[PDB]
Amino acid sequence: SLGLVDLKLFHHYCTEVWPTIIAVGISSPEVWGTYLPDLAFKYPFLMHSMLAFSATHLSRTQPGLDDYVASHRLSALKLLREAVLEISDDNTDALVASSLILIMDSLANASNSNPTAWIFHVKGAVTILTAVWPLPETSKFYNLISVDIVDKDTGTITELVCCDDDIADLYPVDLDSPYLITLAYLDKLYREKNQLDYILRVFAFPALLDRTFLTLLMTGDLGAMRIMRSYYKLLRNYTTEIMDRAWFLEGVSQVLPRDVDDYSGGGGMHMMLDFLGGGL
Amino acid sequence: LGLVDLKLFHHYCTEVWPTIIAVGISSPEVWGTYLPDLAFKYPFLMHSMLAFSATHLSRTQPGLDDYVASHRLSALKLLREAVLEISDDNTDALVASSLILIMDSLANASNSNPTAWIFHVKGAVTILTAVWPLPETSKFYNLISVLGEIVDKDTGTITELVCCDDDIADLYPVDLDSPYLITLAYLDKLYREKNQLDYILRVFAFPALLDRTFLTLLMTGDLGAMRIMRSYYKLLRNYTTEIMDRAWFLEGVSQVLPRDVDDYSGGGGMHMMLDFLGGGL
Ligand SMILES: CC(C)[C@@H](C)/C=C/[C@@H](C)[C@H]1CC[C@H]2C3=CC=C4C[C@@H](O)CC[C@]4(C)[C@H]3CC[C@]12C
Ligand SMILES: CC(C)[C@@H](C)/C=C/[C@@H](C)[C@H]1CC[C@H]2C3=CC=C4C[C@@H](O)CC[C@]4(C)[C@H]3CC[C@]12C
Repeated sequence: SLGLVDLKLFHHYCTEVWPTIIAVGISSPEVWGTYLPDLAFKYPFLMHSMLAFSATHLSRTQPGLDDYVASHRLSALKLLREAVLEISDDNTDALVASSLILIMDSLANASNSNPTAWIFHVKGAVTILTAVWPLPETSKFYNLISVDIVDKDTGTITELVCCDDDIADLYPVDLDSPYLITLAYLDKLYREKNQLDYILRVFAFPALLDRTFLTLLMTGDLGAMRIMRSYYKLLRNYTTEIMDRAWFLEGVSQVLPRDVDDYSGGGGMHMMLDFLGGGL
Repeated sequence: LGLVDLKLFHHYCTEVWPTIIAVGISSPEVWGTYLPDLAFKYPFLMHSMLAFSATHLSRTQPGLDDYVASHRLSALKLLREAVLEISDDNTDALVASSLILIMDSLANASNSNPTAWIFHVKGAVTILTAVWPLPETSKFYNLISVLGEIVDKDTGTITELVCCDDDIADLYPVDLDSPYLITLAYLDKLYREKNQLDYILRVFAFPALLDRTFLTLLMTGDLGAMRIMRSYYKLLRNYTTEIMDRAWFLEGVSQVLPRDVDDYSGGGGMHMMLDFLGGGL
């Protein structure tokens, strides 16, 4: 059930929006400019994500679209949360796709805005992504990850270039460690900053933690939490440095504090819970 | 409108207008940027465009017969309502849904179609007639239009032409006092531009850009004017069959345009003329 302004919003995407996605350092003009729009006709959930996104961008020059943005994001979150209950295999790329769009769009819509609303939308997208990962290798979206150096001359990580002084206490780490996988993931992603789709790898990281680590993290374990603070230093610094490059990362410095203790919704432990957790 | 309407606007932008350019038309800026943008300001242009692209998608996807017909009449209705209040701001909107509706009508006239495609074309033509002359500032100005060189410089008369020479010998010498001079020069110049870009659109606009003197003269059934239009008809018909092989929406137009106008499925040649020319005042 749509109007004339939706045709325009979709024209605004195929026309102007997705070139800006490519421009910040994403790959595949074919997925973003061809595959997505086609999938959108099949999955209302991705369609509502795409329209909300392009109306957020249009809000930049055309006035009067604040309710489109708001209303479309909501439908997208709703349809997206309902869609996760029944995951098929033909709707998997469409979910991944709308998840990433909802992330870009929520970071763009973080005016300050509590930040509970933007955080809540991102949460949904993290739960959808967590849900569908791992992706078949058949997925055109199976380059939002990385392959997987750590451990040397004693068979236990002794040094990581990713942060080195941020997890020292943990050093050294056994191959048995539950922290191993994440640390390798995180370090390997870090030595990948000068490459295409880095922004999307950085984006997907919280959803691609192994369940062991994650279930461990939600108990508030200190090692894991220290580990994630390293991811956070990477995310925040990568984001605030490219604000001029990406229109939708603008003002992200104002919504992501330096010290997680300064989280506006509570404490660091609260800032983890607002971002992680699906809905069983 | 709904989701199909969106997929359709999307279809236009991805596959319909590149085929318009491909036939021998210039300015991709008008057909893929200017029009879509105007389509948002003017619902009559919008319906024209969704009907066109659904006609083009109809060739493969089935079930849009309803879509094609619904958007085509609605465009006519608003287009026809829109000629009563022309402005300089909606004039290119009007020109462009005229040519769209013209192409969409040629694509929808069948192996043996009736008078519906023609009805629409008549509407397109009468809009066109009402907005011409376009201001030179219009983007469509060079796209749909275009003297002494037709005259023989040693006799002072139109001793001979290309294109219609055998067809209208009886008319010769044509003096500059004649009311057939502007049309004959226009037709000769139209022939003197075939390999050039936008020829199809010049050929298309010709009936709407006759001067009123000639036209009012033609609607009285005057034999001279009329023989002349038969020359335009030989040119329109002759071009469409060769480029029917190179353009999807001119397919089967020979089945609907007879070599003898006397074989008009609706009447005599004077009826074929009346069903294409004429307006609402
Ligand atoms: C914006 C998109 C990319 C989504 C996916 C990322 C959100 C970030 C801000 C979220 C994802 C995981 C969250 C996260 C996980 C774990 C902890 C450990 C805790 O002791 C302090 C908060 C902290 C560190 C939080 C901070 C906020 C994080 C880093
Ligand atoms: C298809 C689009 C391009 C529209 C504009 C053109 C329609 C054509 C087929 C119409 C336009 C003018 C019509 C036309 C005008 C005048 C006469 C004179 C008459 O004694 C015989 C019919 C005849 C020759 C008709 C035949 C059909 C014509 C040539």
